[PDB]
Amino acid sequence: TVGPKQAITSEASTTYIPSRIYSESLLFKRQEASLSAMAFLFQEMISQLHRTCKTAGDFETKLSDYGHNIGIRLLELLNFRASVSNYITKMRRRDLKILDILQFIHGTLWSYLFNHVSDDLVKSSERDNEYMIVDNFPTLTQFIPGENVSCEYFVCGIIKGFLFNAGFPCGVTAHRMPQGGHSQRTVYLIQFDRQVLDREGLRF
Amino acid sequence: NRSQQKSLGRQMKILGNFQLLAGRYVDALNSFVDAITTLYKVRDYLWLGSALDGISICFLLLSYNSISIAAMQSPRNSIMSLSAPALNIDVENINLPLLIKCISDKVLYYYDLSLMHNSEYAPQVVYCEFLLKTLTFMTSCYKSSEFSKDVLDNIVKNQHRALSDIPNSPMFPRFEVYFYSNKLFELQLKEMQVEAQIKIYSTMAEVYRLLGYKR
Amino acid sequence: PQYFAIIGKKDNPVYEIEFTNAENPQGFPQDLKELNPFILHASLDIVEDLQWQINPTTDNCYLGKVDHFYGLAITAYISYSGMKFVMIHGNSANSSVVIDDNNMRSFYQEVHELYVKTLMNPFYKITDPIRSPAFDSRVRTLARKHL
Repeated sequence: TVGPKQAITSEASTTYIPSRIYSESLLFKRQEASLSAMAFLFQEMISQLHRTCKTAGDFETKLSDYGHNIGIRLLELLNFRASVSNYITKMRRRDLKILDILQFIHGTLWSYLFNHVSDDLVKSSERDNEYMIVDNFPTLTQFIPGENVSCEYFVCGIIKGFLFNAGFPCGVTAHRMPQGGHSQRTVYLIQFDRQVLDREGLRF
Repeated sequence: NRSQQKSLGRQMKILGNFQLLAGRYVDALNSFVDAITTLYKVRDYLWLGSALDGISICFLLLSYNSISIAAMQSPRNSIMSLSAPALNIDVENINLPLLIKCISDKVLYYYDLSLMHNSEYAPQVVYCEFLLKTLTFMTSCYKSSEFSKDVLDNIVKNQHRALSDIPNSPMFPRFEVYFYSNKLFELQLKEMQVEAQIKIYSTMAEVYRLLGYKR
Repeated sequence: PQYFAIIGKKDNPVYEIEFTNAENPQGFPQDLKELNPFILHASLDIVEDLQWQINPTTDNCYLGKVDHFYGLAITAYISYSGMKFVMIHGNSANSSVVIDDNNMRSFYQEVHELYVKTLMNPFYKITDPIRSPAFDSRVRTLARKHL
């Protein structure tokens, strides 16, 4: 009973020290787990959502909401640990262009989620506000037959959840472009809206 | 003394400036009457207002105190009111630049920003002469302060200057500096007539709505 | 005395506390009930204006005193997720805040650390008030040690 939605309390500074209850180190210890356990939890996720949903579209939106609830957490944790606690620190850039948060994703997010850095990151020549984020080998979903793409939305559900909470609202879809020796390649394309673009249209 | 006759000539010069500026009202469209104490021509009363403004500015600069910057405001008012119609008053602009560089520092060469610089200089004369005798007229003999028109000075400044910001690509006036000039606006302000307060907070609401500063 | 707040993106507060010096056992005379929520919502406008710009009036997470208004120095801070850490400074006289940027910037840094510790809970979703007494205990010890 400290902060309700009803009032504000007034208590004096330099009073007595209160009790010590719960604390934890924010910086990561290096922890590893097998790929099989997270793959088993991932297929159990897709199995339960296959069980309790009717058609493909709202299944995809529910999986994207599942990814969203990791991404909105993950933004502040990765930026605070890239600016690293009680140790004396200096905060980061807090980047605000479009072309460097995608650089931040392709550099730090994919090398945080996985051992390897993300592969390629190109724009679209035919239209602006379309950005291609591509890998060669999806390590979330390498265990499903390749003709289904909807099970690939969870990771781009992260990316929308990484982007909308960072101040750039957008929308993502994913397709599979079988280019080269990689049969599954998994393009994720990011559709922004107009109302952000003219904002950076206003900023020269 | 020469101070009393110079102050009476300055008061008559300010009255001549206000009357001759008031003479060129309603554009003189078909005003061919007898015209008592007026000219009532196409551009004569604006030119006589400019000449009276130059004489009033010369007399106020010679008398170097709240009445000093009234003619400096009235010169820009005459320039703007003539510039509602056609106007080419570059000689009066050069006379105002010469008098303002003799007394103050102009340091500006921009179109329609010299009036804003003149008004910002014109606030400083009343700001300096605040620490003086509180009552000097008789219509405000039982007043409290000269704050009652000191607020009307910078509200007519904000009204004449905020309309210049109409587009957002070549913004001549940048939102931040006029928001921070509205920052030091909030003086004592508690006891005043209620019609004055509802109009002055309506002007602050108007400039904030036009600026987009919604909260 | 200082009023401290953390405000959401849809203009709602998740944390609010007011802490005073013990000489004035009652703090903020008559401003506390009416003026202090309204001037904070007024300052949210100009913090929303300066969040997207590049070169301020470096590093964009901290910023100085954002306005000065009835002799109150209002100091802000912008987190990575968009949360805003506006906290005002009152006194009977005028107040100096820029000399405490050696200390108050660090105060915003570990209360940002505390907010990241709050956010990592999977049960705690955003647009929820931070209804935890442990958070109060840490932020008032940080208010004591960063006075």
